[PDB]
Amino acid sequence: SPVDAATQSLLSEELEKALSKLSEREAMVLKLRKGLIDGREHTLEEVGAFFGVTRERIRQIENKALRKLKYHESRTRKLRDFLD
Amino acid sequence: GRLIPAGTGSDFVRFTQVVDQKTLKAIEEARKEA
Amino acid sequence: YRAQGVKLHDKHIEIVVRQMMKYVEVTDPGDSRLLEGQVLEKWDVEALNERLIAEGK
Amino acid sequence: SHGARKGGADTALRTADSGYLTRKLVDVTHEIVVREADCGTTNYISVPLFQPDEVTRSLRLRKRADIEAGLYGRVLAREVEVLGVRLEEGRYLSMDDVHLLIKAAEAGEIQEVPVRSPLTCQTRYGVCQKCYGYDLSMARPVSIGEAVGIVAAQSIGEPGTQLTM
Amino acid sequence: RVDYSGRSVIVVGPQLKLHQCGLPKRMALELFKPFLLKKMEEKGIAPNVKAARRMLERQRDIKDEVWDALEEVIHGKVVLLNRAPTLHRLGIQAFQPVLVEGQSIQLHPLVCEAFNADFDGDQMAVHVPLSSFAQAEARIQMLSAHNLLSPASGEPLAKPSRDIILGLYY
Amino acid sequence: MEIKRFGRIREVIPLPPLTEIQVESYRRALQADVPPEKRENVGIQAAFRETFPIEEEGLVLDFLEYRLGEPPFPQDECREKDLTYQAPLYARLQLIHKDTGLIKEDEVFLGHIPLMTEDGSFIINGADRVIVSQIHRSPGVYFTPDPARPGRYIASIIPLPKRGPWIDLEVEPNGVVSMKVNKRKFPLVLLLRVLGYDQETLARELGAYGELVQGLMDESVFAMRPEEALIRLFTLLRPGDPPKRDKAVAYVYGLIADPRRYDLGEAGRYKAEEKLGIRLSGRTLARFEDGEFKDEVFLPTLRYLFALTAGVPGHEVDDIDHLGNRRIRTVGELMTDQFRVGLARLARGVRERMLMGSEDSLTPAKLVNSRPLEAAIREFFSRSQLSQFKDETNPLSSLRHKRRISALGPGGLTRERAGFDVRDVHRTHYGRICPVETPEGANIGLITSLAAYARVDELGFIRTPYRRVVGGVVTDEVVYMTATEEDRYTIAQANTPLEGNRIAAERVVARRKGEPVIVSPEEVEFMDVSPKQVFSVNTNLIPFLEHDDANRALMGSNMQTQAVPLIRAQAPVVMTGLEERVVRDSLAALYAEEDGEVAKVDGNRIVVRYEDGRLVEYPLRRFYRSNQGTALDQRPRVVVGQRVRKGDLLADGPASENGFLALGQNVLVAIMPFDGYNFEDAIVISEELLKRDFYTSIHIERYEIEARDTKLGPERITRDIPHLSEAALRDLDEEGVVRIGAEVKPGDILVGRTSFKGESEPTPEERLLRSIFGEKARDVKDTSLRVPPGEGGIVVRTVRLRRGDPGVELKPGVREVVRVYVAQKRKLQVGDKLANRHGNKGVVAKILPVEDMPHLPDGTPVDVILNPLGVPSRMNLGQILETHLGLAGYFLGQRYISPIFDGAKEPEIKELLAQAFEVYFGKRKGEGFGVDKREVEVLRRAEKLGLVTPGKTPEEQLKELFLQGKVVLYDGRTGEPIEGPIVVGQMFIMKLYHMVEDKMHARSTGPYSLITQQPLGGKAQFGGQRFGEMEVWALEAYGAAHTLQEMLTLKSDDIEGRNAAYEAIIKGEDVPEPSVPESFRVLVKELQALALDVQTLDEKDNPVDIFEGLASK
Amino acid sequence: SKLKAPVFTVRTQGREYGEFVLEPLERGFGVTLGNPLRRILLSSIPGTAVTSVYIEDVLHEFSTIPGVKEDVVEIILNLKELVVRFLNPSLQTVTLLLKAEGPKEVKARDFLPVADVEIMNPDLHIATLEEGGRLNMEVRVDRGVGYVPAEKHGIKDRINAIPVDAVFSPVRRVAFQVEDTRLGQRTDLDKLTLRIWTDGSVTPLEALNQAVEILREHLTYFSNPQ
Amino acid sequence: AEPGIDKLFGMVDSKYRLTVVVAKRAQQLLRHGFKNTVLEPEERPKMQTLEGLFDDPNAVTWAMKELLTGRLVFGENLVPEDRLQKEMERLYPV
DNA sequence: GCATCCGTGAGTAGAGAAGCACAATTTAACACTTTTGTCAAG
DNA sequence: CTTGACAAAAGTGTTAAATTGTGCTATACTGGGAGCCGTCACGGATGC
Ligand SMILES: [Mg+2]
Ligand SMILES: [Zn+2]
Repeated sequence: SPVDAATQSLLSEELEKALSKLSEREAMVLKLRKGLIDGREHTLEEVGAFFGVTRERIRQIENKALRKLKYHESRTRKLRDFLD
Repeated sequence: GRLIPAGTGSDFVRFTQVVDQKTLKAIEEARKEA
Repeated sequence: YRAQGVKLHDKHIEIVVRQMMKYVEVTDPGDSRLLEGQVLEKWDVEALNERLIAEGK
Repeated sequence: SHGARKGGADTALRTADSGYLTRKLVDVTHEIVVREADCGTTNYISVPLFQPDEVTRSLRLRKRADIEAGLYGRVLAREVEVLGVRLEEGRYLSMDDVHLLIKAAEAGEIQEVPVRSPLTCQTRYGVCQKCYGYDLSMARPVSIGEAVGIVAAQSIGEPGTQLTM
Repeated sequence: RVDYSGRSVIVVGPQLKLHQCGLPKRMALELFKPFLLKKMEEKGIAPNVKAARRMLERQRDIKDEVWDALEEVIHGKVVLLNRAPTLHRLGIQAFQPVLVEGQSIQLHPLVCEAFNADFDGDQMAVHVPLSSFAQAEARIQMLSAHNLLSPASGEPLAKPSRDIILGLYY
Repeated sequence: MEIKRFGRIREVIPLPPLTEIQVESYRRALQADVPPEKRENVGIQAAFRETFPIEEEGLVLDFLEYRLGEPPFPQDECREKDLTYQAPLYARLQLIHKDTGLIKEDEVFLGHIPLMTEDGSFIINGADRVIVSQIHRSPGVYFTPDPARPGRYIASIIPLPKRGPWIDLEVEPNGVVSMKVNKRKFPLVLLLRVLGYDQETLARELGAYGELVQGLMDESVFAMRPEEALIRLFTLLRPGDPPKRDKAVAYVYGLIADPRRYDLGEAGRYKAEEKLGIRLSGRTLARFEDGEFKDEVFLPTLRYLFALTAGVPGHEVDDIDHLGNRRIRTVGELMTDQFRVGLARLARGVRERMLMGSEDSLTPAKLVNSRPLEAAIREFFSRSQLSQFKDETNPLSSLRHKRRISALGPGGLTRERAGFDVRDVHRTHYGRICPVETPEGANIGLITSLAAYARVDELGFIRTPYRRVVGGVVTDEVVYMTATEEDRYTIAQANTPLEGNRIAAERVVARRKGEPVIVSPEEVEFMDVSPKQVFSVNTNLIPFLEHDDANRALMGSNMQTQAVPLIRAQAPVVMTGLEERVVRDSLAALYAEEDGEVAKVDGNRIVVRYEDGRLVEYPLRRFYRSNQGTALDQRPRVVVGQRVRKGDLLADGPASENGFLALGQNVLVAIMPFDGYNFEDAIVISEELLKRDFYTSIHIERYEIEARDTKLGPERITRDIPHLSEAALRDLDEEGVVRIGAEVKPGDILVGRTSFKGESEPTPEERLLRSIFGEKARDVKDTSLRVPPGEGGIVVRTVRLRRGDPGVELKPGVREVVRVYVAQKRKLQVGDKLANRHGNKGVVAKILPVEDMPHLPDGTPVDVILNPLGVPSRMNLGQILETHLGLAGYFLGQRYISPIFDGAKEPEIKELLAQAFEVYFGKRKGEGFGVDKREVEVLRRAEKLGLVTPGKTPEEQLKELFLQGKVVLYDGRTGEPIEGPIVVGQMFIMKLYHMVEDKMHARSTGPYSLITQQPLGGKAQFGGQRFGEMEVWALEAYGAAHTLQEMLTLKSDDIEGRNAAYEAIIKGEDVPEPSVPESFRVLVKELQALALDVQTLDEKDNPVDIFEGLASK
Repeated sequence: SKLKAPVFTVRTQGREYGEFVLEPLERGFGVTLGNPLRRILLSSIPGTAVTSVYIEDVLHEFSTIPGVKEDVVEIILNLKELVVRFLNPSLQTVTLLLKAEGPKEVKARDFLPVADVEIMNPDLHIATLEEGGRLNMEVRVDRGVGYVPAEKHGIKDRINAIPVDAVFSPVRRVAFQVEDTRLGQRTDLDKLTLRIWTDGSVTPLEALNQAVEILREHLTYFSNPQ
Repeated sequence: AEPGIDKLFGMVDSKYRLTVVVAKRAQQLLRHGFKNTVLEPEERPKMQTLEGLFDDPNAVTWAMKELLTGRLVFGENLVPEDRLQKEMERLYPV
C-alpha cells in the first residue's frame, strides 16, 4: 500500500542516518551482514573475504556496531516507532 | 492518463514561464558578462 | 428548447451540427487514389484537392 | 392517478434517453477545443432578425430571447451601421449591442446580422476564438484552450429531462 | 474510483460565503490525513509520521491539538463538491472548506440550483486536489464565486431563489 | 385524552387479514394439517400426483401420500445459528413390479420444506425473508388485433409460465391460417389433420364465416392420413431429425398433449372455457387417447378467431393489461412451481436408476435421490428475485413487503420489456391495486401494492368487495368479485348519500366498465364498500389524502415504511382509523388470547391467568436487531392483577403506542421561513426535542469474525495480541472478546484474533531494525476485529458458536465464530431525514436552543419550523389540514380519527378551533391578562392583508386568525412578533432510516482492486468515490487538466504515482509528475490477448515501452 | 466550566461611525445583548432636534418662497439634517434666528450664535437665494429622544409656524452581527460585532456607553418587591 | 472569490495561462522555501494561529498575491528551462 | 424497390454419479557431515 | 587482533511411506436436451 511503501522509505532514511554515526568499515559491515546493499545476508566468511579478515573478526565489529546503535537509539529515540 | 489538450493542458498556455525580475536580470547579466 | 423556456445559445448546437457535417462523399475521384462513394472528412478532401491543384491534377 | 403514473413513467424513461443523448453529444464533440485566436476565414452566417409567419404571410420580428440566443457574444463578421452607430468588423456583440440591433430591426434598418460562427470556422480539430465569441460564463471573449465541445454537449444535454418528451 | 474522496448528506449553510462549504472535521481528518501527519510532525503532537498515523487510528487517542493542526492544513485550500448526476460542469464546484462539527456537508444556498441539489436527503462527494496545479485550477477556474453565469446561456446561474426572492419581494 | 372520530360511511365488513395473501396461499400449498386422504389436488400434493407414477416400463414407482414433520429447531434458534426454519418432508412411496406383481412400500425422506412463520415470512439461513407475489399475464386464449394489418386479429394460447410453448393463430394475407410454435411458422391446416379433422367437418363448424374457411383448405393434407400428417408436421417442427413414427408422436404429444410438460393451469383452463364457451376436460391443448390425437381447444380458438374477424356480435378483443387477464402468483404457487421442477429432476434420476437394473433388491429409498428436489427448493428461497431480504425497519415495513406485487422476477418482465402499458394504472386496478403506492424511478408501475380490501382468489385473480344494491336500497350482502365480473354492473360510489339503507340522492356517481357516469338509484346494482378499498395499507394511513397530489402521496406512503421505531414513539394526533389494525395484523404486539387476569409482569415476560385456569407465559422480544439494524423490543402495557379481555393489548411492539401504530412524534410545528435554514426542504428543529428524547432511536450493529484452520496454523481468538498495550486490551475479557456493557469507539477491539504470519524473509532494513532492539519476531500477527470508523456504541450481546455445537453448521476449516452486538442510542442530529405522511421530507439543517425558537404568547416554543415554500408546488394540502386539526387538538387535549375521503372537513375543523381558542385565549383572560401590544401590531397588519375583519375587537380578530389556523408568533431572538400571523399546529413527523451517521464516509488511501488496481467502492470496504465519465466531462469543460490527470493517475491506479504522492505529501513535498495508469496497461494486455498488436509510439513512430522492460523477452 | 470574560475591542473612525466587538460570548448571548442595545440606541439616547420652523410670508408647508430654489419642504428637509449640541445641561429649548439676503447660499453657519449652543455641522446647506430674495427664519430646537413625527407633537411657537418631524436620536443606524466563534474545544460560542452610526453630536462609543447605562439602570428596577 | 481575481484575469490573454503562471510560481515558492518571494515583509500572506500570527503556508495564495504586485514576469520562451532552474538555485540556495 | 432477420443501443451515483490393481512420482522422516555462530584463549 | 574450541543451524544423501498417475474390467446395450419469447427504433446488410 502507499502507506506501507512510505514507511519502508522512511525506515531506510532513518537507518542510513543512524549508520552514519558509525565508522566507515563498521557501518559497511552491518550493511553487508544484514543485506542492506545486495539484499541477502552475507556470511562471516564471505564478509571476511571482502575485508580480508577472519570470521570472528566481523563478529567483533558487527556486535560492537550493534551496541553503539542501541546507545544512539536510547539518546535520540528515532527508530522505536518503526517496529510496532 | 495524459494531460488533455484543453485548458491548462493546451499548448497555447502550457509552456508559459514565470520568473521574478531579480532572477531575470541575473540571467541577463550572466549572458552579458560571459 | 424554446417551448420549455430553456435558454440555449445557438453556438452550442452549431458545434454539434458542425460535427454532423464533417464528412463528405467522393463523387468523382479525379486524379487521386480515392474511390467513388468513399466517405472521408471534408478537411482531408479539401487539403488533398489543394495538393492536386498545385500539381495540375 | 392515471396521469400521475403516466408522468412518472415518462420521467423515468426520459432520463435514460437524455443521458444517452448527452453521451453521444460528448463523444462527437469532445475534440473541439478553442485552439487559436483566428482561423482567418472570411465565411460567416447571417442570423435572421425576422421570421416568416403563416397566419399573416409576412415577416415578423423574432422574439427578443431568440435573437439574443443567436447574437449574444458573437463576433461581427462585417461592419454594421445601425441608428448612427458603427459596429465595426471583429466587434464582440454585448447584450447592449444585441438590444441596439433589435431596436434597429424594429426601425427597419436591418434584417440580418453577419456573425462569425463555429459552422464557418476553418480551425482544424476545433474552433478559433473569433468564431466562438464569448465565454458565456464570463461575459467576455473565450480564452484559447477551453473545451467548448464538452461545454456545448453539457449545455444541450443538461435540460434534456426538463423537456415534455 | 479515486483516493482522497468522501461523501456525506448535505445541509444548507445559510451563513456560508459563496466560496465556502461546511466540511465535517471527521471527514477532513481522513481527507487530508497525509497532509495532517506532516503537520503533526512539524508540531509537537507526534515524533514522526508513523506515530502520528497510529494516533489517528483510534478515535479516543486523538488529542485536541490535532484539530488545531488540521486547520493550518486546509488554509487557503479548496475541495471539490459533486452531486450526481453531473449534467453540466457546475455539477462540480470548488469551495474553501470550513471545518464544522457534525457529519453533514453544509452547502451554500446559491449554488443549489447549479447542482440541482435540495435538502431532502441529497448526498455529495468531496474530492481533494493535491498538487499546486490542481489546487490552482480549482481555486481559479472551478471556484463557485468565479462561476456565476451559465455557460449554456450567459445568464446568472448563481442567483437569488426561493426564500431570498420572497424576502426581497416582500 | 379523548379520540374524536369523523366520517359518515359505515363499513359493513372489516379489513381482511392483511397477511392472508402470504399465510393462506402457503397453507393451501403445504396442506400440512389436512389428513392425506382428504387432500385436494393442489399445491405440492398436485406436484406429487403429476410427476408420479414414474413408470419406466416393468417397474412403476407410485406416490401414496406425503407428510410434514415438526421443525427440528425453533424459529429463534434458527436465527441465532443461521439455520433455515423448515419441516422434514416424507413421501410414502410404493414400488410395483408389473411382471412379478409384488409391491414394496416405504417412507422416504425427501428433504426439508421451509416453513412460513405466523406473521407470513420465512427464516432462510437464519435471515428473515419475504416471498413477493408476482403478477403476470394469465394463461388462456386471447384475441388481440394485428397492428400491422388493420381488421386482422391474432389468437394467442398462453400456458402456465415455463409449462409449454405460446401458440399464435393468424390468418395470413394469402388466406391460410398459420400456427407459430417455437418461432416456427407452419400452416394450421396440417395440425387439424393430425388431430383428426375432415374437410367436411371444418366446413360445417367454420364455413359460416365469410370465405375464411377457404384458407383452411389444403387438398394435399386432407389426402394424407392423420398418421402421415403427424410425420409431416414433425418434419417442419424438427427438420433433419429422422422422422420415425414413435419419435414423431412423442414430440407432438409432449408439445400440446402431455400433462407433465404442457399445463394450461386452473386459471388458464377457466379463462379458456369462459372465453371460448366450451368445457375443458384437462389443462392441455389436446388429449392422446386410443392411439390418436383428439382436439380440445384449437377448434374453439379458430372458431372465435374467424367469428371475431367476421365481426359477428358477441366477440371482442382482449385487453391484456385488464386485471381479469392478469393474475397473481403468491408464495404457495411460486414454491409449488419450484417444487415441481425439483420433483421432475428427482423423477428423471429415478428412471436412470431403474435403467441401471439390480431390480432383485431395488427399494424406493434406493431409487429416490432427494438432492435435486432440495437444491431446487433451496435455490428458490435463497437466490430468487422474488425471495427478498425482509424489510422490517418498523412493523408497517414488514406488512407492506408481504403485500408487494412485482411484475419482475423469474418468468416475469424486465425494465427493457416494460413499456408504459404495463406500468400505467389500468382502470381495473380500482379496488385491487393501489394507484399510489409505487417506487418512484426505474421501477415505477412495476412494483405495486395490494389494495386494503383486495384479496387474491384460488385462480390468482384479485377480487374487491362490493355491496349489493337492489331496488335502490343498499344491503349488507358483500360480493367479492373479479375485474371481468365487475365490468358487467353499474357500481355506485361509497360516498353516495344514504337515508338509512336507501339511496337518497337522485343523481348517483357510479362506474360502468371503469367510466364515471351519473345514474338513477334504480340503475345502481352494486356499491363500493368504502373509500379505503381503492388504496393500500400505507396510503390508507395518510390523513386528508383527498387534499394531497398523487405524486406527493406516493412519497408519504413510501416513507412510512422507512420510519425508525422511537423510544418515545407516539401515535399521530390525526389518524385515519387503521393504526390499530396495522399493529394487530403485524403480530409485533402481544394480546390476550381470551379473558383472564395478569399474574406476572416483567420486562422479559408476561404471565396471564386465563379463565380456564391455565398459565400462559409470553416471552417478550427485547432489544432484537432487525434486518435493517433497528432495535425491536416489546414493552409490557399491563400490571399484575389487571383483568384483560380477549384481544386486549398485553405489550406494545416496535413503533406502537397503546396498540396504535406510532411511527414518529407529535410536535408543535410553525410553518414559516427561518433565516435560510428552511431553504429547499431543509428543516429547523428545537433543542427541546433532544432534551426530552423525541426522535431518539436504538440501533444495533452486528460484527462477525471466524477463527480458521490455516496451513501455517489455526487462528486463535485470544486476549494475547502481540505489540498491543493494556489500554487497547482493557475491555477484553480473558477469552479475548469485549465485555458486555463496554463502550466501543472506532479503532477499539471487539475481539482479539492472532493469525500465523506467512513464511517470508523480512526486508534487510527490518532485519537491522529488529537486531538493534534485540526483539525476536513472533510467529503470529494482529488480525483482531475492530470497530469501523464512524461506528461504535455499547456492547450488549456476544454470541460464540463453536464447531461441534448442536445445530451449528460451520463451514469446513472454521473452528469457531464470534458475533458481537453493539447498540447505540441515536438522537436527532443535523443531516437526519424527517418526513410527514404527506410527502413533505427534509433533513435537519439546524438545531436551535429553546430561547431562539418562535414561541406562542403564553411562552410555548414551537418544535419544528417548516418552509411554506414546500407546499404550493407539491400541492399536498393535507399537511396544512393536519396542522390545523393538530392545533385544535393540542389545546383541547384530544386526538382525531379522520378517514380518507370521509372525515374531518373545514367547517368542522374550524368549530374545533373555536373551542380550542376558548382555552387558548379564555385562560389568558382569567389569569388577568388582556391583549398584548405586540398582538395589536400584528392584528393591525392582519387587517391590511385582509385576514381579519376591520372594526372588531382584538379578541375577535385573534379568534378569526385562530379559525384560520394562525396565531400571533413571537421571535425568540428579538421578542418582537412576526409581522404576519403564522400557521402553528401539531403535526405527526417521522424519523427516517436514512441517517447521516450511516452515510458519512471518507478515505485518503485504502484497499485497491485486484486487476485494475483502482480503489474499491463502498463505505463498508473503505472505498473511494466513483469519478465517472460525467465527472470527467465536468473537469474537461473547466479546463482543469491537471486536476483531471491526478484523479486518472495519482489518486486511482498509478501504482508508482500514488505511492510517490503519499510519500511526498508526508515529507511536506509536492506530488511528483504522474505516470501511465495501470488500467491502460491492463487494456493493452487484454487487447494483446485478442491477438491485436497495440503499440504506443513516440514522435518518430518508434515503439515506446510502457512496461519498463518487464514484458520484453 | 464558566466561560472566560470576553474582550471588548473598538474600531472607531472619526466621530460618526464605530465598530465594537465582544468575544468570546456564551451561545445565544450575542443576540441576547445585541437586540436590547439596538432598541435603546435607536430610541433612548438623549439628543436635540428641530421641532418647529417659522418662515416669514409662508402659510403652509407645501408652498414655496419667491427668491429661493428650495421650496418649504426641501428647507424643512435640510433643517432635519441639522445637528446641534447644547453646552448647558440645564438648557432645554433654544430658538435660532436666520436673516439672509440674496444672492446667497444659506448655510448652517449663517444662524445667529447662541450662548452654550454649538452647531455640529456648520457646512450644512439650507437654501440657495437669488438676488432680491429675503429669507427670515426662527427655528425651534428642543431636547428629546427617538423619533417624533410633527403631527404627534404639533409644536408651534407662533402663528403660521410649521411643525417638523423631530429626529432627536443622535444615532442614525445600528447594525449588529453575531458570528460563530470557538475557544479550544468549545464551538457554540458567539462573537458580537456592534456597528453604530451617529450624527456626530455624540461619539458612537458614547452612545454605546449611554445605552449600556440605560439598560443597567432598568435592571435595578427588579428590586423592592411590591 | 479570490482577492483581485478580476485583475488577475485581466493580465492574461487566456484564463488558463493565469492558472499555469500561478501554479508554476507556487512550486517555485515551495522549492525555495518562500525565500525567492517578491513580496515585502509587510506584504507576506499571514495565518492566524493559536500560537500567533505566522506566514501563510499555501503557496498558491502567495503566488496569486505576487502576480497582483506586478513584480513577476511571465511569458513563453523567456529563459531556457535549465538556465532558469540553475540560476534561481544560485540566488536562493535553500 | 422492399421486406426481413440480425446486431446494436437504451442516465449517474450509492448500497447492497465405480472400483481396484500396480507402477510411478513425490513427500517426509531419518541419518549424515558442513557450516556457521560463538565463547572463551592468547 | 587469530585460534582454538564448542552446539547448534544448515545442507545432504537415503529410505521409507504417502501420494499420484495409469490401465482395466468381455451378456448386451448404438442419434440429446431444454426450452417453449409482453420493447423499441436504429443501421446495415441480403437477398427476393
Ligand atoms: Mg433531493
Ligand atoms: Zn474560426
